[PDB]
Amino acid sequence: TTSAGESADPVTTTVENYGGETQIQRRQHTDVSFIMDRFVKVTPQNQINILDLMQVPSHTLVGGLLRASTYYFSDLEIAVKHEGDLTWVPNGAPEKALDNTTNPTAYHKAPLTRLALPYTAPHRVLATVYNGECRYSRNAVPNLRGDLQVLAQKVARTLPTSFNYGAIKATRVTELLYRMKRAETYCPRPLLAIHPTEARHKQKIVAPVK
Amino acid sequence: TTSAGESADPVTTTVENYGGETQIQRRQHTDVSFIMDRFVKVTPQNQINILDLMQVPSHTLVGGLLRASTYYFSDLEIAVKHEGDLTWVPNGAPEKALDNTTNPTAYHKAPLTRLALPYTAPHRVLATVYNGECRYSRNAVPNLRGDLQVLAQKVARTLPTSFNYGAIKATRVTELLYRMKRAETYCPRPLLAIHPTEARHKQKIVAPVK
Amino acid sequence: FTGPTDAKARYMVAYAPPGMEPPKTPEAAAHCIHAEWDTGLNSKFTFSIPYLSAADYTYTASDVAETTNVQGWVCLFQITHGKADGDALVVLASAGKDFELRLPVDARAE
Amino acid sequence: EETTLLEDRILTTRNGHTTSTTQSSVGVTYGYATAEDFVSGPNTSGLETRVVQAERFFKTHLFDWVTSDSFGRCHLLELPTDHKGVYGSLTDSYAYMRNGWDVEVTAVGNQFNGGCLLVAMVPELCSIQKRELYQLTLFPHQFINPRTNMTAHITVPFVGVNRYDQYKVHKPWTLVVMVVAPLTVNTEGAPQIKVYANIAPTNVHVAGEFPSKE
Amino acid sequence: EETTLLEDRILTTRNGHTTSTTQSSVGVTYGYATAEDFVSGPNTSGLETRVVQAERFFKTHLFDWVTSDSFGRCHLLELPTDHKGVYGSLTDSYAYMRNGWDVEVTAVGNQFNGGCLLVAMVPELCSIQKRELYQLTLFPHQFINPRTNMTAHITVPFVGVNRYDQYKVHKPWTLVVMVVAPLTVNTEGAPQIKVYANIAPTNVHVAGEFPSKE
Amino acid sequence: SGNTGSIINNYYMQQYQNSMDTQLGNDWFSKLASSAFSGLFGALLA
Amino acid sequence: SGNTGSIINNYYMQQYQNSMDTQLGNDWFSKLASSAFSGLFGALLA
Repeated sequence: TTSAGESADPVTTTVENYGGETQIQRRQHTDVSFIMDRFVKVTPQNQINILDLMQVPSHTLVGGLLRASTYYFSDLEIAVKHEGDLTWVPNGAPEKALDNTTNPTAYHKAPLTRLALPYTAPHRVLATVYNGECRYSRNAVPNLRGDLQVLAQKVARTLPTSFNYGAIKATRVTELLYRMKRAETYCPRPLLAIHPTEARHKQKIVAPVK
Repeated sequence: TTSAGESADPVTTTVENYGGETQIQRRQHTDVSFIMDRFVKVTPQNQINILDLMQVPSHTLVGGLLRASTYYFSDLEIAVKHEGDLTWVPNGAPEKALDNTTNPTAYHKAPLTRLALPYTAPHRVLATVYNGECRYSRNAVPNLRGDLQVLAQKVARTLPTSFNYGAIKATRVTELLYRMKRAETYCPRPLLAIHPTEARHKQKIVAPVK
Repeated sequence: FTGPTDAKARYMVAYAPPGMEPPKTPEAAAHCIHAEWDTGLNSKFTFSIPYLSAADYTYTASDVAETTNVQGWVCLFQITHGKADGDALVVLASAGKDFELRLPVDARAE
Repeated sequence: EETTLLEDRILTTRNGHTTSTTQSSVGVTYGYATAEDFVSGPNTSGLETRVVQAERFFKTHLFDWVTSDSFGRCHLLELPTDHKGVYGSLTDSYAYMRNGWDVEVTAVGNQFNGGCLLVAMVPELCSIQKRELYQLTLFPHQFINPRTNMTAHITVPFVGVNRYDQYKVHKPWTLVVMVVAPLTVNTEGAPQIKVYANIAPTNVHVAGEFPSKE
Repeated sequence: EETTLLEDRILTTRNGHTTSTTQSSVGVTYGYATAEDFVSGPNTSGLETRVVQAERFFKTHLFDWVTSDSFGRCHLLELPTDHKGVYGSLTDSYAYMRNGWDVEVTAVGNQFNGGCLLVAMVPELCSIQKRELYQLTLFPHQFINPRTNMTAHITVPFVGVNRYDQYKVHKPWTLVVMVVAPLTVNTEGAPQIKVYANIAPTNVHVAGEFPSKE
Repeated sequence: SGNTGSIINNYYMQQYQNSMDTQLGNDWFSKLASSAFSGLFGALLA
Repeated sequence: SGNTGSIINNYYMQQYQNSMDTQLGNDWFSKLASSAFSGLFGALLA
C-alpha cells in the first residue's frame, strides 16, 4: 500500500495484498510479565548488596529487555548463596539497620535462601534512566540544547538514591539472582542485536551428535 | 483554630483550613499486634534463662515499643540455638524443675528449636514498670513526695518475681529470640528518638550502587 | 501563649518548600502557605503542615540534603507584641488526620 | 491530501491567545496517551492549581539544516527550557509543577529540496549511542520531508516516576531533530533550511509557593 | 462582645492558602459595595482572565505610633504598592488589571494603652487639607481603640473612571491611618504600638499580555 | 491477626496454640483520637 | 500470571506474597498496533 510516510501512523500490510493468507500467531512468549519472570545472576559485593535491578548486565535477556523500557514496576524474588544469616532492610533504611535481626533475617539453610520481597520505593514507578539529579544542595540543572556532544555532561550521574528494593547483608554473599515479579513496562527504548562484521552473524547452533 | 490550650482535649486541624485536602491513610504498620510480632535477639545466659521480655534491649524496635506501654499482655514464641535438650518450666516453678524432662523438653534438632508458649503469669496483665515491692517481710514502702531526686531510692528494685513467662534450660544456649504473640498494650509512656548534636540527625541511607 | 493578661502578641507560621532558601522576614514569608493569629481568651492555635513533595512518600531518616529526606522548612515569626517581652509561647506537635508511617525498620537508636 | 503545485492539508492549532496555521499538515502525533493521568494526587495534599495563562506558544530556533550534515546529526532541546514569560516565572514561584507539551517543528525550504528530518519527543534522554538512532522511531515522532511537508506536530503528556516534578533538578522530555537523509538543494531548492520550534505547555499545574526575595 | 479580661469577638479571614485570625474583632467594614461590578466589559474584548493565585495576603509595616504624634498625624500607603510576589509579577506581564482589596490593619499594644486610630480606604487621594481630616469618616473606615480592639478590617471593591486600570500610571486607593486621639501609655501600657497592614487583592483580573525582554 | 499470613487453618487446636481468655461480668486512645475538635473556633470570612 | 504454573492456591495471603496496589480517581501499544492501516490506498484492478 502506499501511505504518507511522514505521518508515523502505523501501516501493517498483509500477504493478502498478493494472494497469501495471514496465519494465527501465539505470542505468549513476548508478554512482558512472562519473559521478565526468570532469575538472572548478578556479581555480588562481599557483604552489603543494595538490591538495584540496574545491576543486571545489559546484554543478558532480563538486562536487555529491562533497559528497553523507561519506567517499570515489579515485585521481586532473590535467591542468595551466603555465609551467616541474611538480613534485608526496605528502601529508605539507614545502612546500619542491616546489622539488626528484627529486620527480615533468614537463618542459613543450605544450599541458598530464596525470598519474595515487595516493591518498597516511595515512587509510583522506577526508571531505568533518569535525566536529573536527586541532591538538592547543588546549583540548578542546565537546560541543555545542542547536538549529541551536549549529553556527555551527564555521565557522572548515578540514578537517584530512592531507586532500589532495599538491601541485603550476610557475612559473605557468594551468589545473587534477581527475578522480577508481576512486571510492568512503559515507554519503549532501543534494543540492540550484536552488530555483524559479515553479511550474517553466524554462531554454532546446537546440532546432533556426530 | 484557636482553642483553650490548658484543656488537654485533643485538637486535630486539617489542611482544609486553608484549602487543602486530607488524603486517606493506611495505618496497618503502627498496629500494636502487627509491629510487636517479629523476633528480637537477646543475650542469653549460659544455661538457665528466665523468659523475661524486659531482657530485650531498650533501643531495639520491640524493646523501644514494649517500654512505651505500662501494662501489656501477650503469648510468646521463642527460637533457641542450644546444645542438649531444652526444657521449659511455667511461671511459678521451682528452678530445680528445669532438670526434669516431663516438663516440656525439646530434643535437639539442628539448627534451632522454635516453640509456641502460653502466657502463664498469675496476674491479668504484666507491667514494664512497677512502683513497689513483692517481698513482704520488709518494712512498708514510703509515700514519697518531692522532686525528681526522690525517685533515686527505687533504682535497686527488681520487677516482681512473678513477672516472667517461665524459664528454659539446656546444656549451652547460644542464641535466644523472643516474639510477642497477640500483644495488647495499655497506658502509653515516652518513646525517645536519638538526640542530634546537629540540626538534623544524618545517617548513610541505602542508595544505588556506584 | 503563656504571658499575663496585659501581654499581647501577633504571630505567623509559614511552610517554606524546598528549592529556595527559607524566608528571613514575615514579608518574604507572606508568599508561602502561612497563618497569622494573635493572643486573647484562647491560648492555643493549631496549624497543619501539609505534605507537599514530588513522591508519594518521604523518608523519616536524613542523609545529606536531598528530595526524598528534606522537605523544606517551618518558619515561626513574630509580627509584633505589646509588652510581651520575655513571655514564652510553647510548642507541641501531634500527627494529623492522614499522617501515615510505613515500612518497619530496626536501626540501633533511642 | 489536496491540490495543484501547493496544498490543503490545513491545520490551525490554538493554545491560549496564540494560533499557528500550516497548509502542509500531515496530522498530529499523540505520544503514549490521548489525555493526562490524574493531576490531583496524594503528594500535593489538594494544594495544587491550574494556571491557564501559561498554556500558549513560545518560540526558539533549533539549528540550520545544511548539505554537510550527515545521517545521525541531531539537535536536542531539553524541556523545560528558558522561558522569559509567565511559564518561566512559575518555575521560580512554585516548588512543584507538571505539564505536557504541544510541539510544532518547522523546516521551511521549498518542494525542490530533498532529504529528510525525523522529529521525536524522547523521555529521560540521558545518552544515545549512534546505533540507537536506528530505533528513534520507538518514540513519539513525525518526519519532515520537503516534497510533502514543512511541519511536524507531536502532542505528548507529562511522564515521570513522580506525579509532580521539580524542574530545577529534572528534565522529563527532550525534543530531538535528527537528519535521516542529507539535505539536497539541486538548482531550485532553498540553499539551507532553518529549523524552528513553536512549543506550548499544556495542562500546567503548580503546587508549593515559594517565598519572595523581599 | 465576649468575656473576662481578654475576648471572643473572634474572626478568621482566608485569602488563598493564607489565613489571619484575631480575637478582638469588631467586624468588617464593606466600602461602597458588597460585590464588584462587571469584570467583563467592552474594553477588554473578551480577552481578560482571573488569576486566583494572586488573591492572598501580603504584609507591610506602616508606622510606629508613639506618644508625640498628635491628632491628624497620618500614614498613607497608595495601592497597589511594591509586591515582590505573584501579584507584583502580573503588573509586568499584563497591560490592564482590576482587583478590589481586603485590608487588615493591626495596632497591638495592650488594654492599658489609650488613644485612638482611624483607619480608612480613600479613592483617588491626591491631597487632603487639615480641616478635611475631620470628615475622613466619609470614607470606608473603622477605628482602632486599645480598650476594645487591635484590628481594623475594611473590604473594598475596584473603583475607577475606567473598568480596567493601568497601575504603572494610576493608583485608585490609598490606605490612611490617622491618629485621632494621642497614644497614652500610663504605668502599664505598651511603650509604643507598631502598626502593620496585612492586605489581600481580591478578584484579580488581567488583560493584554506584554512581550518579554528576550 | 498480627504478622501472620497463612490461608489454611492451624493443624493444632486453638486451646493448644494459644492461652484461652476469660471474661468477667483502639478502645480508649481510638475514642480519644476520634473525639478531636477538627473545626475552627472563629467566624470565617471568605 | 507471568511464569507461574501451580494449580493450587498459595499457602500465604495475597497481602503477604505481593505488594498491594492502590487506585486514584497492551494499554497504549496494543491500541497502537490494532489501529494500523492494513488496506490498500490505490483502486485495485483485478
